Amino acid sequence: EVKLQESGAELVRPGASVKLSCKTSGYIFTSYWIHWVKQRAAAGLEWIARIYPGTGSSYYNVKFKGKATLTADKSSSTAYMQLSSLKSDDSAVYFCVRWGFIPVREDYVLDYWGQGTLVTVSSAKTTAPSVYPLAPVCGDTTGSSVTLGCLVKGYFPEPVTLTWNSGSLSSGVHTFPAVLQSDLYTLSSSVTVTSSTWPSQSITCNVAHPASSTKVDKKIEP
Amino acid sequence: DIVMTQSPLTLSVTIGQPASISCKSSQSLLYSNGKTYLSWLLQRPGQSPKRLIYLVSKLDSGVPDRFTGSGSGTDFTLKISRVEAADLGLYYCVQGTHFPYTFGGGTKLEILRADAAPTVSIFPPSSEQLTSGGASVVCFLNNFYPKDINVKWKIDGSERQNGVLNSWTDQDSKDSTYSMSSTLTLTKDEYERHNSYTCEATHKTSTSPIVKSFNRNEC
Ligand SMILES: O=C(O)CNC(=O)CCCP(=O)(O)OCc1ccc([N+](=O)[O-])cc1
Repeated sequence: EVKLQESGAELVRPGASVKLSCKTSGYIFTSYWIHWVKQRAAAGLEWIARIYPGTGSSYYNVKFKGKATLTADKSSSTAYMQLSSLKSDDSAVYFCVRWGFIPVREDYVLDYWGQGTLVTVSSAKTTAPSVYPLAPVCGDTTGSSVTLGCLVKGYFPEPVTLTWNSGSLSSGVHTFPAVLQSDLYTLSSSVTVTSSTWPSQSITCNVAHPASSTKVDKKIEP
Repeated sequence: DIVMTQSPLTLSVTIGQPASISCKSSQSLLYSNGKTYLSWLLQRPGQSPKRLIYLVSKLDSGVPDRFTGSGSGTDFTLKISRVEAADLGLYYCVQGTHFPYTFGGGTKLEILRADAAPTVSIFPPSSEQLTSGGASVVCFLNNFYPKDINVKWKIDGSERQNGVLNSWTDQDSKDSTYSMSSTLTLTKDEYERHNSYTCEATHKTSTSPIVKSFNRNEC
């Protein structure tokens, strides 16, 4: 079963270098080209380069010549992309792709994509978030159903993981995309349950921020 | 490099109806071996892209045949015979006839559903936050459609514009609505200096705006 497992999100300083990995499984590694694609939050996709692990033969988009360097480790079946001279505009999500085009055949096999590695190039320092419970005072819905919330603010870098009751509460929840303001992020989430569920039972907001080794649980009390 | 132009930039289609996207290249994509390397990708919200079509009209496996592609030279089209809620997302055409490979700009397909008014909720600051000398007033505006909405904050009747942090989700595939969060942050002492807080939403579903509000008094 083809799987392309990419490395974790990275916080990198400007001018520095990053080595992104793409561990593959489920097919003969040396037999297919691996491509690297960039996606910057602007619905834009850009082709960087490709490598044939069987020979180490690589092709680069001139825009990235110098910036990117592909390597492949035949023993561990892992392809790599090194990015250098980083600057803020290099912050994006980079994908490794087993595209599927077979040159000799000039035909196609199914494409498999890695999950993507989000790279944040900044000199901002890592900061743990403050988690606040949001219980209704007026805005609530009140009768029939009630909506609670969780505010996660002042953290860096992304991402943060937020769940309700460890994820057992999944319907009726909306987690809003983090917004960066002055080198710090803010994220919120709401959960709507019936009036009979809460306060009767416990509803907790679980927040994790691995960048800072933070894991907090906030119970929403009346 | 070959520029790939897609149109429309965005389209709203109702479920059950047909749709079509266009992609234009700055140069012919006809290769000397008689093949035209033009593919179509779909990237659903919070997912990696995934090809649907290769060589202008060949469909990948696991793909329902509601999707068909056609065109030649510089003109290409993706056609969906019948749109489903799952079609939501960004569509891209890419060319591999010319090096380096270049992608189109993208076309967002959004599902057009019946108008739905927001359910608005308001929350005062948490004791925990106030204890840190800060105060965030939060307003959630959930499950609405269309996406255009306008919210205003008012402290004791007057409009506050500074200190607002808004965030919208993308269209939910399950119900085709959007949700939005609006947080107004103040200092603890400025917060305690006022009485009523209000969140007002102006949206096409009504001529009179939805207003959620709370008075801070004591107790
Ligand atoms: O290389 C050349 O100059 C001539 N062209 C070719 O040999 C064929 C390229 C075919 P194709 O696989 O379609 O390449 C385009 C292409 C490749 C990778 C990709 N991707 O998203 O990973 C997107 C698009």
